[PDB]
Amino acid sequence: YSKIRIVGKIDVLTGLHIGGSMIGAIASPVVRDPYSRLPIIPGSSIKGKMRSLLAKHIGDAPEILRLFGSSQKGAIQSSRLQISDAFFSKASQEEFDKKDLAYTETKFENTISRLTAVANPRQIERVTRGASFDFHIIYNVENINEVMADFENIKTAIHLLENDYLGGGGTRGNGRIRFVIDSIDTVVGDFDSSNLSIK
Amino acid sequence: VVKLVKLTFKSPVHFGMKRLSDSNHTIAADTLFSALIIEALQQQLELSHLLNNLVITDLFPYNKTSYFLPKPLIRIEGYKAFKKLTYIPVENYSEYLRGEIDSLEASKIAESLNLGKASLSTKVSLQAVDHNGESEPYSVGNFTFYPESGLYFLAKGNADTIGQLEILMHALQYSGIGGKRSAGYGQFRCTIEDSGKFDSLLSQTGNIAILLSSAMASDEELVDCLEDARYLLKKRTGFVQSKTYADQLVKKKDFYAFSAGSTFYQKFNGKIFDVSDNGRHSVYRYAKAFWLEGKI
Amino acid sequence: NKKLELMYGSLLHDIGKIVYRSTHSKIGSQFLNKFKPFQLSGIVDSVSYHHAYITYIADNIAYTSSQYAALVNKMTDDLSNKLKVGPDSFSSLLQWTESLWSYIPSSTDTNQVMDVSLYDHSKITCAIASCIYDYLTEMTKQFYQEDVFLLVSLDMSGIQDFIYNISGSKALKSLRSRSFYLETMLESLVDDLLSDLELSRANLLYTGGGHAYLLLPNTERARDVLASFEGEMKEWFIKIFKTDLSVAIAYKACTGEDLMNSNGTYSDLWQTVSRKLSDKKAHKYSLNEIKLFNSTIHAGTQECKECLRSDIDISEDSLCKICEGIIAISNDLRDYSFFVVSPEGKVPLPRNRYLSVENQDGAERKIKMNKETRIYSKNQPFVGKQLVTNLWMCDYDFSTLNPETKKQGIASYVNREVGIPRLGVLRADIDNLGTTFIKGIPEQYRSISRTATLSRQLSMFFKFELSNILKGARISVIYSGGDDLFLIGAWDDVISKALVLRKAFTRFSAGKLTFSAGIGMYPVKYPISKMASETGVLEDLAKRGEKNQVALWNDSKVFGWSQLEEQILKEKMIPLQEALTNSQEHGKSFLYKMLELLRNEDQINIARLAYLLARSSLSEELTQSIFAWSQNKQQKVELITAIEYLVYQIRE
Ligand SMILES: Nc1ncnc2c1ncn2[C@@H]1O[C@H](COP(=O)(O)NP(=O)(O)OP(=O)(O)O)[C@@H](O)[C@H]1O
Ligand SMILES: Nc1ncnc2c1ncn2[C@@H]1O[C@H](COP(=O)(O)NP(=O)(O)OP(=O)(O)O)[C@@H](O)[C@H]1O
Ligand SMILES: [Mg+2]
Ligand SMILES: [Mg+2]
Repeated sequence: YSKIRIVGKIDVLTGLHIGGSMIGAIASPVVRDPYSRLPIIPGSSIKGKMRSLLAKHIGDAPEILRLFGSSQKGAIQSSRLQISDAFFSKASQEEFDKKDLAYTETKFENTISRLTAVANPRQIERVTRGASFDFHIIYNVENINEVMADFENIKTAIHLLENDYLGGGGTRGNGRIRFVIDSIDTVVGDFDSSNLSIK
Repeated sequence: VVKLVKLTFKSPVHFGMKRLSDSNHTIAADTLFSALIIEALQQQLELSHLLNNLVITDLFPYNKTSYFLPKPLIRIEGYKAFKKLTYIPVENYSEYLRGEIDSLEASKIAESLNLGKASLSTKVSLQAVDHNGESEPYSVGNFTFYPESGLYFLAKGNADTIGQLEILMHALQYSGIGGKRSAGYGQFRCTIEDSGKFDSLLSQTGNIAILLSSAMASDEELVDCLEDARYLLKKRTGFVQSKTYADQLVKKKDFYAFSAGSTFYQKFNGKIFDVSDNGRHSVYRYAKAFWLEGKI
Repeated sequence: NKKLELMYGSLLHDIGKIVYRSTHSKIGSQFLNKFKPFQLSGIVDSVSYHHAYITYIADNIAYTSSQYAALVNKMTDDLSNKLKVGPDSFSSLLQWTESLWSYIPSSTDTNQVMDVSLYDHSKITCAIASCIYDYLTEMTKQFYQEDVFLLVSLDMSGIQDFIYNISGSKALKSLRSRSFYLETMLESLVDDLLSDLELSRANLLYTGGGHAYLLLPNTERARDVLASFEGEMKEWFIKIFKTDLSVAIAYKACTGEDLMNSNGTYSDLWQTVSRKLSDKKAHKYSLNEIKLFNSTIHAGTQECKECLRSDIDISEDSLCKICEGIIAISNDLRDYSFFVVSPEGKVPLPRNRYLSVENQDGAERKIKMNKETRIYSKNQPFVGKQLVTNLWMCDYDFSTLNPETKKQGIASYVNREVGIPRLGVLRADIDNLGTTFIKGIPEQYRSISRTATLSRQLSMFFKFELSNILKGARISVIYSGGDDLFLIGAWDDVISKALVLRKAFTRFSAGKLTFSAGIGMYPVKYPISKMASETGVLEDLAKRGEKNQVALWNDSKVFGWSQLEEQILKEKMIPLQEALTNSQEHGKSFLYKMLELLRNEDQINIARLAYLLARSSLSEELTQSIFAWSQNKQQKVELITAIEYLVYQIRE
């Protein structure tokens, strides 16, 4: 058995509202670390977006189920991609502590109704552009024969995700991200993953 | 040889006890042992050492200052403060056994636990919007440990078993522990080292024995170990997590085991209970006993 | 029927005082002789000698004239018409005594405090007489020194977990019927124990939330009955709820002097009983039961969503029999009045019986179908009905006042023409009530009648009086349970009725009791389980402080009752409202600007506020008061809360 660790950064190109109170306050606060209060990216959001993109490109498919797990009758497969939560990076913490920059921002938005032409204010918290999240992925090499293919699939997903959005109102210009794959280092087993690249 | 294994958690953990919306801050010894069995099966190792000779405790909190232990269930000579109290630091353990801890000290100990903060993250499922219908929102309860805190446990066994446990824990660092370990939770880093304070504490003979792991004895040991002893029967259940058990996920046979901290005047060596029912492989449940002796 | 006559005499031994207020023993004698059924030897002998032997020893161990005359006339009418002598008719008599003599003092025109009511003293005397008679059937100062009594306390384990084993699919119904079914099951346990011991409800000292205290004779037959009842109920609770619910029952044998607070052993006796109960709750199981637990055979394919159990047969819609019965009886418990413990019904109950809520016609039909069918009347002081015991319940729902509103449920509370459409949830309880029971009364004034009076008054206020308290407000009491209160309704009405509840609770018990509450705001579509959990954490934070607090909304708004009623909603909210409605130029945007200024922690904002107040066209007095409030920290958060409340009330 082998497990391949993919570390890197998730550079935010447009304010990411990964979602997840009082009047006149942020109606939809992003998720935060409970103690540090730093905004984070739930690994479930990454896993869901990548699974959706890979499924749309591929098209229940065996590749999607073998990568992202399946509980279906008969075909019980352990998910190979364990995508941990992406936490705020220390470097972005320092870059935002300088220039007294808030870690997040509160975009004010509205919605002109098609009937009365009235607007509805909406204070969406978004992680401010230029914020980097230290994402973390583990790949489970259940079978040595289909590693490369799955990595190709992963690359496709990541490519799609860099042209699509992450969680939030992405079609309205939220959460565009760029993966900076710092390394792909095998942590469990003797499998060699130097020739595999996510991007 | 007893090895202290401290886990520092990089990401919030689920650690469910009966559902998904809750988040216990620890797991029993049976959960950790099942995780070790799953790991030893994935790593193609041999399960003989985990089954025949390995005694582990529950996961217990530990702060920057003190290592915590379960509060022993002993008679008290106010009462609500002691009832709310759950964990006692190692330094204040022998004092608690002798009853020198008053209600104010017990309350201060209960407030001194800085293990972490429990939160509830609401998630969604979009697997129905693509075909037809709506999104299904659910919620996962997580528990984020404070930066200097962690969850520790103790392992006892042969040198070979200790090495195999080190390998399995190294794999578990990235496999994850607790529920939702594939959706971002449960990632941790483990450190295995010789324990000095714990070695002195466990090499202590007392009039009573305290369980440090969720355990239960067979018929022959239970007929003698139930003499005027205080305990807490916890209901250990759950579905089976495997690929080679059944076409659809199948629940285990319900189990009931003494909770950690239960006090027994007679020490019993537990056994691993097979809770499988109509499956291709026996689903083990760890119920061996890790005893710490004390005076009251 | 010597025992029945003795208990009739013991309960009605001090009626002579009542007829005198309109030796009292003789007056009670002829007054009992005025009615043909009440002419048996035991009653008259007890009334005469209480000033038989047993009644005298039990009594030893235990305004305007127009009102007294009217009560005497009513008592005469009830005795002649509705009350008869005979087995199973005693419960009606005891209900009558509880309903009438509660306001009449037991002892009057005495320098000692008249804090013991006639009902309390008569009931205690009847209980002591029953115990003494039972011991003598088993076979003066030496009699007091003799051990003649058992104090029995039975407590329910895991009530809170059982209430909140709800999956959230039908959380409201589950919570309500689970609480009702738990308290009813406790009452059924008490009644079964009393019927086993051949004792009336007078021997049951009192029941709180999942806790019951009652005194019994020291007879070996009583001890064997207690052991058999403990074993049978433990087995039944294991069968129907494996470790989900339990009852632990412990007893301590005491002498006569212990009850009358002689030698100061009353508190020590109760502490010993509590310690024995704690030990029995710690052990809680036996070898055979553990082996039965660990000898499961089949895993079970499917499980109930709420109950989360597989061995019990599961319905098609994923609900076990017990859970399904709870959900089904949830609506009946509020729709009808009578509770029937019959051979067949809707929810399980010990001794192979079933609880079902029916009307009076259903109760009488189930009585006629088979005897040994218990009936409980809910919130009705009439005592003419037979085989009925009054079980208090706070079943107040504003939705049931209309059929369509009943169909809608709590979703009708958020139907508001004005104001923000949200739902308020209130979780309350009393601070240090156990301390009030143990050490609240001074050692000089300790007595069993005293504690019984306090517990009866507390239960009455929590269940019967709470319905009167919330009348006129859109509140659905999810459960008054024991001392804690879970309530859900409109946010405005929830908060207003919480304040009114605090004021009424201060008026009651002479303001020596305090209760902490938490109020939470959630949308209508919000899951009930999350509402309950979050309001519970709010109340936990409120009680974390010192004595009474109200953790309104966000944890940063931990207030006090006087502070919330006056410093927030009175001195600040009302001026803001009157300024808003009176002014023709300013509206909600001005309030939002003030709120934005106040929320900001930077000092310069205060100055900015001043500038706004300069061109606000507001009254000068209100301007200066707002400035003063914004300067001070506590008054700043008070004004923030007042502004938020006004904005919520003025939304839409
Ligand atoms: N039927 C009920 N429904 C809801 N709340 C109740 C009910 N009865 C009592 N309560 C109150 O709700 C709480 C739940 O009772 P619990 O039984 O959960 N507490 P406790 O008796 O101390 O547990 P054990 O040490 O016996 O195992 C009580 O403590 C009361 O505050
Ligand atoms: N309706 C009731 N009337 C009288 N006693 C009750 C009632 N319901 C419950 N009880 C009892 O009243 C006690 C209330 O206990 P609590 O759970 O409220 N804790 P308490 O001692 O009051 O201190 P705090 O932490 O709340 O400040 C219960 O433990 C029961 O013993
Ligand atoms: Mg309380
Ligand atoms: Mg309470």
